[PDB]
Amino acid sequence: SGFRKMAFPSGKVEGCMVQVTCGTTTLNGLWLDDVVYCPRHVICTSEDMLNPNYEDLLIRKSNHNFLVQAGNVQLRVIGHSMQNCVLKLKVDTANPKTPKYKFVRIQPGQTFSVLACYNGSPSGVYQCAMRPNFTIKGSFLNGSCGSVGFNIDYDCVSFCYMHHMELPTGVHAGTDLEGNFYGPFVDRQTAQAAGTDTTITVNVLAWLYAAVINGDRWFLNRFTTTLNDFNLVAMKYNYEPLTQDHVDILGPLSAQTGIAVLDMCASLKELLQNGMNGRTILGSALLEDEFTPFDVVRQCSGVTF
Amino acid sequence: SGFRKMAFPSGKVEGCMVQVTCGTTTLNGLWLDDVVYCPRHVICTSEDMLNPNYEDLLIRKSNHNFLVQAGNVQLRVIGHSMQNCVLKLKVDTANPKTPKYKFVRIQPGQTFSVLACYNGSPSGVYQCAMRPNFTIKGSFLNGSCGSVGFNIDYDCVSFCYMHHMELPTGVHAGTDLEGNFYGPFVDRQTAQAAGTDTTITVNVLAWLYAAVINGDRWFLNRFTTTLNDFNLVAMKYNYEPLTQDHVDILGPLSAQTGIAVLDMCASLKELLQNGMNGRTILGSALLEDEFTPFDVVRQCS
Ligand SMILES: O=C(Nc1cncc2ccccc12)C(F)(F)c1ccc(Cl)c(Cl)c1
Ligand SMILES: O=C(Nc1cncc2ccccc12)C(F)(F)c1ccc(Cl)c(Cl)c1
Repeated sequence: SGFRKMAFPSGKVEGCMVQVTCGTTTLNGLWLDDVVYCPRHVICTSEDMLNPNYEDLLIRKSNHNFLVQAGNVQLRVIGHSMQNCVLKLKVDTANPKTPKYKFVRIQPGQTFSVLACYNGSPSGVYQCAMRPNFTIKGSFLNGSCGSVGFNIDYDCVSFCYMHHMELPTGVHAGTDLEGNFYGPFVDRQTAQAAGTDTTITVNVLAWLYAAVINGDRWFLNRFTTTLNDFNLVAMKYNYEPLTQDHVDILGPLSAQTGIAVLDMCASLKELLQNGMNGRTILGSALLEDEFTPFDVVRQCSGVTF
Repeated sequence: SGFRKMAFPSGKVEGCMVQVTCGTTTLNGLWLDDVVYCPRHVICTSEDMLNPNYEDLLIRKSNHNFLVQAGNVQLRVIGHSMQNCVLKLKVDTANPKTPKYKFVRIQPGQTFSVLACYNGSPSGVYQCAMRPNFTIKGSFLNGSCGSVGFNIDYDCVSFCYMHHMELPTGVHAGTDLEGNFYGPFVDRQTAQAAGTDTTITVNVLAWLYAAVINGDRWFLNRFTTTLNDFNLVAMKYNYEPLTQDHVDILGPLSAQTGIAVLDMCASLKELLQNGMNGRTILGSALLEDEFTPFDVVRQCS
């Protein structure tokens, strides 16, 4: 019993975190094989950021300008190239702690663990979701750029996020490991704002199934709904549309609990129109949308890494 | 910016998790140097659990009865001893991944990270608090016994908890790494129930300071309170008494935000009286009590 916001064990990623210094800027890098990946904004000054020609800025840099540090050992940079908004620093030494890994780009609603780092040293791990507006509601201070988001699939680390910036509302924006930003963000000092966010419907349904598995049934009702009627109600409450793919992915939880997805949808509909009425679900007075259906199954079945 | 329930990176603890098998029971062990620590109930059957005599049960065991597995390598048990409710299995190999560590016993209200394991393999990491009733509201399934709680301040791992059991209400009980239970719990199938839980007041105050540091000020008010009047109110909502130690501990957060401790107490009294009125504090519609003053400072500065 119990349901917690649980992150993947961070050990495989800790052995990859390095410190990257270029000029006055120090941020984090991801050391995999003989390449250190980091945000390309490490090559920028406060003025450079206003209007940066990154090819022009990088052509002026030499390998010795990048100081890479893995623990108390300085790595030697033997090459540098840029791929989108990530800088790839070729180093002489392959990381002996390089795990089995993949670079994956996630979709909004998908969750991942963030290993927040400062000066190449991991300070904390937490669970996140890629919001429908492509921001993440992370916890980051100055120096956290280059901190990565990941999932574990068996013994394989799937790197899905690299931290680049904090938007004015305090939410976070970053790229996949190929340097492509999530969302309409740019690594330029310009007016940028997170779009109006929506609630990840399939994840709220997964979390309601997790509550039923844990013994919370007060919100259940005798009613069902059509997927079309549910989506009409979801549109009104700034909830993401629920697709047939979402209904299919919730199937195993529906079979285990005995509550069909459209039956759980009628529960969610009543919760949206009437609220919780002073009650809580899994110790929360709000509907939680940062547990995917796979996260609920993994936690309520105990998959290991 | 942002405030999340954040756990310590679990890497230093992952390299210590092993599988411990005794008879039909398989649980987790903590392999540090040449000793594997695990709950002593691994030697029991369901029949023994009602009134087990652990000294009697352990004297009948030999080293080859304990099967210790570290990854895909079987460790050789060369000794066994019991210290309170923890079994210490001496092994023939020192763990090369043993971090700098300490065994620390924590107080109610203290927080820690839990690395939940099954079959000696880590499955997840989450943040917990030792409740005032000495239970933890963990997330554990069968096979999670031996999973540990820890803090990693500096490069030293402070092991503070080892999971032993789940109480009937779904909450969890266990021991420090010296085998002493937190709370009035015993490792036996007798009628045991968690006492009525209370809210960790000092932690809610710390979290209200975290919200002020992050720009949330709607809950602040022009009032202050005496510590005695605050405790008389807080008690009626099942909140733990706030002591002078708690007030002193909140001093740095009070100095940083410019809000006196007893002034933040008056905001808490008002939130308890009114509720949030559809508002949230740090993305939460309830008052959070699982961030200590030390956690708030760590995360915000
Ligand atoms: O916002 C930034 N990073 C931070 C990351 N994460 C959290 C931060 C908290 C405080 C200060 C800064 C933070 C930044 F590095 F300064 C930055 C600024 C502008 C741009 Cl266009 C880019 Cl790409 C990057
Ligand atoms: O409660 C137990 N463990 C589990 C731990 N954590 C969660 C569990 C969930 C389901 C089943 C079991 C769980 C137990 F190991 F079976 C157990 C039972 C009685 C006693 Cl007195 C002792 Cl010391 C230990």
